[PDB]
Amino acid sequence: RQEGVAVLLCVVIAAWLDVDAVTRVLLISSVMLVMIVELLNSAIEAVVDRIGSEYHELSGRAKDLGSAAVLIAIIDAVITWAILLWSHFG
Amino acid sequence: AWINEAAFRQEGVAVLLCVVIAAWLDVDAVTRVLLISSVMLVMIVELLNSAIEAVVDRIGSEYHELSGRAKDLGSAAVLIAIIDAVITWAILLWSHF
Amino acid sequence: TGFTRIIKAAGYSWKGLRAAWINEAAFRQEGVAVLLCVVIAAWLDVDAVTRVLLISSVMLVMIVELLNSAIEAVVDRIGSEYHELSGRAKDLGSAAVLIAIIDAVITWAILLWSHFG
Ligand SMILES: CCCCCCCC/C=C\CCCCCC(=O)OC[C@@H](O)CO
Ligand SMILES: CCCCCCCC/C=C\CCCCCC(=O)OC[C@@H](O)CO
Ligand SMILES: CCCCCCCC/C=C\CCCCCC(=O)OC[C@@H](O)CO
Ligand SMILES: CCCCCCCC/C=C\CCCCCC(=O)OC[C@H](O)CO
Ligand SMILES: CCCCCCCC/C=C\CCCCCC(=O)OC[C@H](O)CO
Ligand SMILES: CCCCCCCC/C=C\CCCCCC(=O)OC[C@H](O)CO
Ligand SMILES: CCCCCCCC/C=C\CCCCCC(=O)OC[C@H](O)CO
Ligand SMILES: CCCCCCCC/C=C\CCCCCC(=O)OC[C@H](O)CO
Ligand SMILES: CCCCCCCC/C=C\CCCCCC(=O)OC[C@H](O)CO
Repeated sequence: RQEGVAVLLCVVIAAWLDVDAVTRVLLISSVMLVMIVELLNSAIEAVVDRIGSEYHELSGRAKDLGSAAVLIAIIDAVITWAILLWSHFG
Repeated sequence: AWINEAAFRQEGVAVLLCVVIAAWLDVDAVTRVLLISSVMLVMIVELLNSAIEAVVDRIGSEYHELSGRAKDLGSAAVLIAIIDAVITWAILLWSHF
Repeated sequence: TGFTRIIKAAGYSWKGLRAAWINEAAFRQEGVAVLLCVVIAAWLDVDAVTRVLLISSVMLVMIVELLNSAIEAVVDRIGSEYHELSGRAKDLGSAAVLIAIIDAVITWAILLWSHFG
């Protein structure tokens, strides 16, 4: 899974950077949050597919809501990394 | 296709306004990240809760105890996320202002 | 109209917490651990950002625990028979819960170390 590669890289970079414990916790948690939301989104998708492969308005609605959740989580991670790194290198 | 709903617009706008306020506050970087992520988590959780509700409704209109339980548990998640946001903002802005 | 939704959702929420509490010792013990951590964090001599990280990390455990149990309830609602996708939904949801918990433990270990070590 190439999401776990993305994670280890983030952990390494956060480890590699010379920041204090708080910053490192925020950098890493924001990435872990994306992982948690992706997994929950995938669980919901699995349930939707369990019900039927045929299209339905509410199946689409479920999947789109789940995907927006993942998107908000990724945006939060980008913002977190941008803010902490700008401040670290200020 | 869901952004055109009174409930999501109201929740979305509150979160958006909080992110905007946080972007303008004179706080340090760690504080700013915490103010922003705590409200974004409210939105994430609310979206996952609506996702689950949609799957429940997909199954049908016949009531089942577990259908009610799924929706209740999703709402409780949102509630905890909201409390966490209030606690985060209160602790950080008491400290600062 | 925006006030009736709050009262309504609040009621669903309480029923969610109540059902989870009544139905499983493990949930009750988790809730005890969470409440303990929040109380402890609230009384520790640490800066405000550390205090928020200690509290929000255990709250996230509770948030993911509840979303996952919501997913379990839907799966069980559909049927009790074995189905690959049913198993997969629960596997993914449980993985998410475990990540939240491990992150909480590590967050607490790091911050309590840095503050004491
Ligand atoms: C600041 C902390 C906020 C909360 C943090 C998360 C805590 C979540 C855990 C538990 C909430 C209470 C659950 C209801 C209690 C309950 O059902 O009692 C049994 C009776 O119902 C029996 O009739
Ligand atoms: C329903 C479950 C509730 C769980 C939480 C119950 C609240 C009590 C929890 C823990 C108490 C143990 C530690 C006490 C030590 C103490 O007196 O320290 C005071 C000083 O540190 C103040 O500076
Ligand atoms: C919801 C009910 C609240 C009831 C609250 C009852 C009082 C609880 C107070 C403190 C909990 C113990 C942990 C903090 C103790 C402390 O300062 O430790 C500093 C270090 O030397 C050791 O970690
Ligand atoms: C949807 C639109 C998003 C567009 C994004 C891509 C474009 C950004 C390109 C270059 C950066 C220019 C230099 C700006 C540096 C910058 O942002 O600095 C922060 C402060 O310096 C912190 O204090
Ligand atoms: C001088 C300092 C001024 C400080 C101004 C503070 C304004 C924000 C207040 C509380 C915390 C954020 C709100 C947390 C709850 C939240 O975002 O709820 C969304 C919807 O209500 C439900 O989706
Ligand atoms: C949720 C809706 C709330 C609606 C009412 C909101 C009222 C305005 C409050 C705060 C704005 C920020 C004010 C402080 C700006 C601030 O800290 O500025 C310092 C430096 O000048 C920055 O460089
Ligand atoms: C979606 C792409 C996001 C791309 C990034 C947008 C982030 C915007 C947030 C806040 C503005 C604050 C800008 C300053 C950030 C920063 O690190 O400031 C040092 C301390 O915040 C105060 O000393
Ligand atoms: C539906 C929402 C329910 C949620 C209810 C929340 C009530 C307020 C909680 C905590 C703030 C008290 C903060 C006062 C003491 C204080 O200054 O704490 C900050 C410090 O800066 C930390 O170090
Ligand atoms: C249902 C919601 C229940 C909410 C439960 C959790 C509430 C945590 C609040 C405060 C902890 C901090 C206590 C005060 C810390 C403190 O002294 O901060 C100021 C100093 O002056 C800074 O130097």
